[PDB]
Amino acid sequence: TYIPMSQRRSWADVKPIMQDDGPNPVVPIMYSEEYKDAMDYFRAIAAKEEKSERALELTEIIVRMNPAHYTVWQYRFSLLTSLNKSLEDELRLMNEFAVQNLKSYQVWHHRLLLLDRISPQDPVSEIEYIHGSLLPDPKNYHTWAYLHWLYSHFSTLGRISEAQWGSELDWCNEMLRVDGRNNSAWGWRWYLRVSRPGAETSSRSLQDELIYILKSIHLIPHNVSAWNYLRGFLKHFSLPLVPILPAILPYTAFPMPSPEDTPLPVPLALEYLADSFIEQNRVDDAAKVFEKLSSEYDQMRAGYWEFRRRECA
Amino acid sequence: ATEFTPSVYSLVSKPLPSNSRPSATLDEQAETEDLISQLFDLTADPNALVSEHGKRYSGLRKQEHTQFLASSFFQLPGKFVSLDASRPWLVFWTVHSLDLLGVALDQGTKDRVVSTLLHFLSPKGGFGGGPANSQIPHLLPTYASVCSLAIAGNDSSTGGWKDLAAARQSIYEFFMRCKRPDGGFVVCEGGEVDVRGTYCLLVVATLLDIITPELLHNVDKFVSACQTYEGGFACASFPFPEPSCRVSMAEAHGGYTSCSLNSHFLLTSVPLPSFPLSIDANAALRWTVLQQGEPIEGGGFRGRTNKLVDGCYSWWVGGGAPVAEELVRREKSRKVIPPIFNRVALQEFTLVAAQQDPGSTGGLRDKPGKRPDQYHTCNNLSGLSIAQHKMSHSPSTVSSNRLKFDASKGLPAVKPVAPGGGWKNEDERQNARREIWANALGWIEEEGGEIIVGGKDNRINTTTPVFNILGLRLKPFINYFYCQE
Ligand SMILES: Cn1cnc(S(=O)(=O)N(CCN(Cc2cncn2C)c2ccc(C#N)cc2)Cc2ccccc2)c1
Ligand SMILES: CC(C)=CCC/C(C)=C/CC/C(C)=C/COP(=O)(O)OP(=O)(O)O
Ligand SMILES: OC[C@@H]1O[C@@](CO)(O[C@H]2O[C@H](CO)[C@@H](O)[C@@H](O)[C@@H]2O)[C@@H](O)[C@H]1O
Ligand SMILES: OC[C@@H]1O[C@@](CO)(O[C@H]2O[C@H](CO)[C@@H](O)[C@@H](O)[C@@H]2O)[C@@H](O)[C@H]1O
Ligand SMILES: OC[C@@H]1O[C@@](CO)(O[C@H]2O[C@H](CO)[C@@H](O)[C@@H](O)[C@@H]2O)[C@@H](O)[C@H]1O
Ligand SMILES: O=S(=O)(O)C[C@@H](O)CNC1CCCCC1
Ligand SMILES: O=S(=O)(O)C[C@@H](O)CNC1CCCCC1
Ligand SMILES: O=S(=O)(O)C[C@H](O)CNC1CCCCC1
Ligand SMILES: [Zn+2]
Repeated sequence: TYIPMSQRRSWADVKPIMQDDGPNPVVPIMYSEEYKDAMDYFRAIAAKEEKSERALELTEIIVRMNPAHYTVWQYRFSLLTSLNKSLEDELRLMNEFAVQNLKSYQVWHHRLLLLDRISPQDPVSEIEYIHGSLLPDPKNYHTWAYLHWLYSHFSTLGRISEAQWGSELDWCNEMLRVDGRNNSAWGWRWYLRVSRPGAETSSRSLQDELIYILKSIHLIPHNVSAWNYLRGFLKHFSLPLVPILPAILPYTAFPMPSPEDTPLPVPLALEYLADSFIEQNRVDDAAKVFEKLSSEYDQMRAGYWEFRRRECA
Repeated sequence: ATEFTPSVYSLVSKPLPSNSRPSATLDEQAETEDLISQLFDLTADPNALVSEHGKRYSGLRKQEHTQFLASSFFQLPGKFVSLDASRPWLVFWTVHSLDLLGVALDQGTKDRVVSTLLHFLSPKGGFGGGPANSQIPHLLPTYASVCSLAIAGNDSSTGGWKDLAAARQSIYEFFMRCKRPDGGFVVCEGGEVDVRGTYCLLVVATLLDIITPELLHNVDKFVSACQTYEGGFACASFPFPEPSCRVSMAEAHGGYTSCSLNSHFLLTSVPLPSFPLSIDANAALRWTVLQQGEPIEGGGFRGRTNKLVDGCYSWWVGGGAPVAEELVRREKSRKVIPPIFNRVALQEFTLVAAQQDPGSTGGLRDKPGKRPDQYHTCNNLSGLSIAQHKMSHSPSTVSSNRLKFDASKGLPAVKPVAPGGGWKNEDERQNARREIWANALGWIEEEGGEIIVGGKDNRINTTTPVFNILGLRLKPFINYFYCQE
């Protein structure tokens, strides 16, 4: 049975404060006895701005019942800093939260704040934790964004070595080997190879990247991720489409095509062919493939491809 | 009207090809393709005259959805505690859904809605996810509360709009406390930085006439740098050290693309010099249309490349389409019509796949096999509204608005935090007020643009792009705060 906090001698001096809903509120929640009682005392603690161990314990009680309570998380971080608590211990508690399936924007943001403040000389162990976290949940948006922040923040401090960058690309390649249709891993690749300030972008480096993209396309021709990356790559580095066209042309009927269950044509291969015609100032030929996309090969987007066609004609 | 918007039933449904390369993504995709296509096979074609015998009827079950919303509007079970920090959203999802469904709330219930939300308003500025004595202000419930007051409130003393007017200075100050030098906003004190905050803040600031130069500084740069190589937008951009360069921090996602496109659009009506920094409109349009699923997945939208279709993206991605389209139109005119997405297929997804099975709880859902909820009810319907009606931003309507604007009428100007943070003078402030107000009311329903799949009984009301409230709510609300009534 639950022992009310009004009966606990540790809380005897605190007068609980009720939720101020006003008269007859809409969307009221039938809070459990535990949650209501905890919030009544949290309202009191926070109003008087108490920074104590019991207050810290109360915040943990609440976020376990409601991991999304942003007010309580904000108060918890204030408690950690005021009381000069071990930030490393709090990180381990956050690891326990993930294992116990307690998750939200708030937990990940809490981790970010902890790591910002700890500010380790080498963030390798946190990077490792993130990798392990991604394995069973390989497309978790928040986890991927946090990985971006971590490398971005710590790189500005000059704390990411070339070896560390190297092993990150290795890890990213393995994620794409395990699932070439993981768009999150393609996005990570873009950061590592193109967008990050330290990205290696010599002429042979761009050559290597094109080989990788084309090989990915030949492996999985219907992979929208690979096509989007190709198109984004060529556009970002102002590279002509025509010289690469021989590698794409077979999918409309440098590494070349070799695959069973590959019906032709591939819609995005046609978009490539069309844009390569526009590059050559061949607007009529471009309109013809847009028309084919509109009427025959990608009819879901009939209106869009017609729009693109009318842009030429 | 439907020449370039083919019905799902008129197209060949085939799985996404494997290329003999199995992966976890394809396993999940094939499973979803089966769930959706089988329901389509069980359901009568909404477009047919001879609605075939034995098949499920796909008509919009408006009364079932009204009941679903009514049943949890006055009491929520203990399990909803996970949304205790989001109660203004529960209000918004309900009252906006009812608006779309054409169901009126009586004045007594509206008064309750107003009262509930006003208790979420803290004196220091902004709304939180619960009462002011329980939760701190947050940009997201601020948007949800403000929009809900536009829907359920009025201009009388118990109507709530008066309270918003008096809170204008404090809400502005809360917005300024959230501001970061790089142009991002934290969602709350010690909170995360992302483009959802920017969107929510920009809507509220536009509606309440509290836009200043200092509020907007670098905001355009932050948003613009969220655009990824894919054409859509991520949650945030990182400023590499004023900054030497800004880099997107994640995948293009439907939710963040909606927020970014809408934020950008709101910024284009502020007459500041070299503002806003441009986005790649064509790439954003391309990304938007590419997220519409294949016939086998019912022509609903997915939120990111190689993920699964979901009814809520009908609003997030679908509702971004008219905004992206207008931006593309403006760019082409700056150098110098069929639908841009399949308006019919999207309606078919909603009617056939996103509705709860008949004779049950009602409500709309993510996809077959998923429980309906308030969030999906609201966003499915908002998307359905965008597909049903041809909403365009009209330059001639904006011009008409400019001609009727009265600059001698208005609420007191907000006092900037920094002495030079305001408008240079009164003329430039009034020109800004005019532009912001006139453009906010620029969205019109195109004559002859209506397509109601399954017949006129499926028709719901017209939501406004960017704001996501009915035009009949937006007009008197914004007119009140700009004194243009
Ligand atoms: C997959 N996804 C799509 N949108 C989001 S979100 O913008 O971050 N949002 C929705 C989270 N979300 C989960 C979700 C949405 N789409 C599918 N999922 C699993 C959700 C929120 C409320 C209800 C109810 N009633 C049901 C589901 C969180 C949120 C919570 C409260 C207020 C506002 C947003 C997540
Ligand atoms: C104004 C406002 C609050 C805007 C809402 C924006 C919104 C919809 C953002 C999306 C949030 C996101 C990163 C979750 C994806 O989860 P998921 O992996 O479960 O979904 P997915 O598989 O479809 O990507
Ligand atoms: O979280 C501890 C608390 O935060 C501070 C400011 O950092 O005050 C805020 O938190 C209180 C209590 O939640 C609220 O009144 C907020 O409005 C306020 O901004 C600080 O005073 C500290 O005690
Ligand atoms: O296989 C030929 C292919 O079929 C068409 C429709 O006639 O596309 C359908 O089949 C593909 C599977 O390859 C999917 O993308 C479906 O969504 C699409 O309906 C046509 O485009 C043609 O290329
Ligand atoms: O295009 C105008 C359209 O016609 C109406 C009937 O007045 O609906 C018909 O057209 C729709 C859309 O193509 C089909 O679903 C038919 O079943 C339906 O009869 C009307 O709803 C209006 O939108
Ligand atoms: O249009 S909805 O599906 O929302 C409404 C609905 O289901 C009610 N149908 C009743 C059933 C009994 C006879 C009278 C009509
Ligand atoms: O599109 S029209 O207005 O011409 C016709 C239309 O609304 C038909 N709705 C039916 C009527 C019978 C019950 C099921 C729904
Ligand atoms: O800032 S105001 O004076 O407007 C009101 C105020 O401070 C309320 N603080 C509560 C205390 C309990 C936890 C949530 C926040
Ligand atoms: Zn959803």
